This record gives sequence, C-alpha cells and structure tokens, in this order.
Amino acid sequence: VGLPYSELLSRFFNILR
Amino acid sequence: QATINIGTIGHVAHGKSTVVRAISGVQTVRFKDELERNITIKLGYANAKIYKCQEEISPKCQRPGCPGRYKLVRHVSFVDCPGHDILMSTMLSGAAVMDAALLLIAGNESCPQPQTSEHLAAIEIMKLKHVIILQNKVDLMREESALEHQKSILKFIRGTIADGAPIVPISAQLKYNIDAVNEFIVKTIPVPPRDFMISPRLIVIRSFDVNKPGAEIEDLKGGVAGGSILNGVFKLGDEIEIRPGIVTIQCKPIFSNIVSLFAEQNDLKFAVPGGLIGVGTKVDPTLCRADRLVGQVVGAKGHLPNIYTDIEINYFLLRRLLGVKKQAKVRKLEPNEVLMVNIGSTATGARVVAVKADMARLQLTSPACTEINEKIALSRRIEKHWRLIGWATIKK
Repeated sequence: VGLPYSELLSRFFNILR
Repeated sequence: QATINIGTIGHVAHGKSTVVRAISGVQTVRFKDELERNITIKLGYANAKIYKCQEEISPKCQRPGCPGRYKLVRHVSFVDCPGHDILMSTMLSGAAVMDAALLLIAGNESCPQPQTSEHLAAIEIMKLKHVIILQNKVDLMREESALEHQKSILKFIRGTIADGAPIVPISAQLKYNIDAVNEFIVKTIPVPPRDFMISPRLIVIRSFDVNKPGAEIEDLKGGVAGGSILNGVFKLGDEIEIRPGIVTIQCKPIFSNIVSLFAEQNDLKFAVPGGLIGVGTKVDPTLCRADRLVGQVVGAKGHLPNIYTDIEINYFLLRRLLGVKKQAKVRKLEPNEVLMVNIGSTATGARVVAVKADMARLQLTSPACTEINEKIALSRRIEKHWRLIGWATIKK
C-alpha cells in the first residue's frame, strides 16, 4: 500500500536538513 | 551466520553501494581504478544486523528510549550486483543465488528506466518477487513531484508478478527512513526453509587468493572460493568436487578438501544454507587468482552432477525486449547464433541447434553442470551488448 508509505514520506519531509 | 541472501537491484549511477553503506556501514569498495571512479565488476558484500526493539543496527537499546536491550532477530547478507546493461551476466548469476530482492528507484530520474525494468523482469523470471522497493534520490524532489513518481510506479506495478510489494522513501546519504525498511526485512520477507537432508550444493561466484604481497612462502595460504549454499549444511573437514572442470578440447573437474568454511567476519564450524560464504579449500590460490571460480558448481565428494554441452531446453520468450529505452519487437530465435544462457551462475555462449514450438536444443562452447532441472535466464546480441530475450529450463 502507498499510504502507510505516505505517512513515512511526510515524516521524511518533516526531518530534512 | 547469514540467514537470507538478499539482493540489491537498480539503475547504474543511482546508489546501490550507497544504500548498502547506509544500511550496514560495510563498503562494496568500488575498485580496480576503473570502478573506483565508475562501476564495479564483482558483487558488493555487506553484513546487516536485525536485533529488534520490542519493549536495529546495533545490539543496544540506549537509543530508542526503553533500556530493554535489542532483541536478536536475524543477521542478513547483501548480494549487490552491477546494474549496467553491459555487465548483466554477474547480475544473472546473483539472481539464482538470492532468496529475496531490494529495488532502487531514483526520484528525479524516470519511472520507466530500462535497466531497472530489465532487472525486475529477471527477478520475476527467477522466483524473486519478494522485492522491497526503495525510493532513493528523494533528497532532491518536490512535495508533489515525488508523489507523482510514486503514483506512476504504482501504475506500472499492476500487470507485473509483483502486486503489492512495499515502497519506502529513503536517503542513502543523509541516513533517514531506513527503520521501515528494517521492519519490512522481517515483515514482508520471511526466510524460505532450508534443511539438512536436501543434497549439499555450492554455487561459486567469486575466486579469492589471500596471498598478500610481501610474505614468505614458509608462511603460505590456500585458495578461498566465494560462493553461496542453497541446500546442505557444509561442515568443517569435507572433500569437494568442483564440476565444470579444468580445460585441456575436454574439461576435467577439480578436487579440493576443506581448509575453512568462513562466514560473517569470523570462521565457523558450519555453513547453514541461504547465505554467501568464503570457503577455504586445499586448492591452489593460483586458480583463485582474480575471477576464475565464477559460475562454477561445488559438490561434496561422492556426488554426480553432469557436465552438459548438448542441452534440451524448454524455452519461453517476450513479445517485446528489454535493456533498451526503444523496446524492440522480439523477432524469432535464429539457428546457429551465439546466445548467452545464464544457468544458476554460468553465463555460457551457446549456439542454437534447433527451434521447435516451446523447446530448443543448444550447443555449449563452454560446459555447464546440471544436477536438478536448473533455472535459466536467456540473453541475445542484437544491439552490440547483450539484451534479455526470455527464459528456459533444462528438460533433464
């Protein structure tokens, strides 16, 4: 599924330098 | 030791090595001065740890809050092949050695990339649908663009034998989001069972001398074969026949008693299958010189694999080819033409004797060894370098 992925993506975006 | 052979797949200059580094810390090296700047010939090796926080990369739970220490799950080893359409033989060899796959797609680079597609196809062919998909160069892409890319990928993966294979957005350089990947490694990839009594067979991909420049001969080392086991726990102190042989034109199999069976970073008593292993044998390090033990079969002494040149193949092909942008029509196989037949680890140059309905008879210019039925990926020369046409099984 690409929505338990969506959350991950969001998290990644949040914690970028 | 190493519990499951997990392979890494992706496009050339995307960062498979980088990904490996991010995961493990163990470097694939990138070597021979050509490959220091550019791309490897040999497989890249790394040993990753799984000790889960249940109350991980290191066996201590000081980091994720709860001081209840990292609970041992597994130890996994990497099978990182070259993702170049010139050097595909190595990739093919890796494929019928692996138990599971790991896909790598870049953000800013396109979704129907040819090499990646080819790799995927190969994986599908050789029973490797356990693919964890990784979005790699996402530390470059927009909040919308990335999403679009993902959507496109999803669309692409609908008619493939991969159906709902998990996608993770990682940075291999910045070290983020790999927790999910780790979780999946236990979640989506269970290890397929590998027992005691299934006849012991070793598949060699690498030849190694540990003969260092500077030493004296009164302090010598034997030949080390870098190869994987997919059946039979090889224990210390056994005799071996390597069966594709040594060339005289006729070939004669090589006989070696076990010096060592080395896995992880420390030599062990045993070598439990589903892992890639460095096997010290009494054989000369002069035959383990550079890349001589590549695509050779090793059996425990008192065994009969057969060294075939004339082969009964059951073949199946595509409508339209891969390796190219320009996905060209599959024109029918032409008789007495040099194909490349990849069987487990071999990459033999073969000439077609006959073309039937679903069967083909092949002449081998270099002899390969069939113990079972043996899994085949086929390749052809249309556009200079070798493109992937289809797949086969030896009907024996």
